[PDB]
Amino acid sequence: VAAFLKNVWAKEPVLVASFAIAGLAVILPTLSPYTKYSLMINRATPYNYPVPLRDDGNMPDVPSHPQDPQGPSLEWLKRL
Amino acid sequence: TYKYVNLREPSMDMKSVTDRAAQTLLWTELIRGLGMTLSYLFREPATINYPFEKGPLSP
Repeated sequence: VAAFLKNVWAKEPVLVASFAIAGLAVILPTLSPYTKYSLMINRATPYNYPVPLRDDGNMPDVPSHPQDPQGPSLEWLKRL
Repeated sequence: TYKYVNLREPSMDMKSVTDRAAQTLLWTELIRGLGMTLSYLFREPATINYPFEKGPLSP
């Protein structure tokens, strides 16, 4: 079966190259950590309006000032 | 006498197939050969302007 890759690649060299692109395409999205950066950006794109809520006692976090360090940090991308 | 033309068995080894695989897949044939032998356009057109120019003859 070791020459089976060398008696068809010298016989029909078209679909042999297709199966190699069938390979190396399913496997790699589960491999490199550049994915889940695809997920963090695609969720952090603001379409709609972020409506604020009503305070009653608490206040667990996030006061009215927008430029305060009160929310998350997606600002790694601008530094990236 | 003889001559046996177009009578040659293939190579069939590890490396020489890569010369026959790059031929079909990436077309190192048909452009180096047939795109250069056409151009070859810069030669002078050998045309006789018949009402003015005339060709050779014999006595």
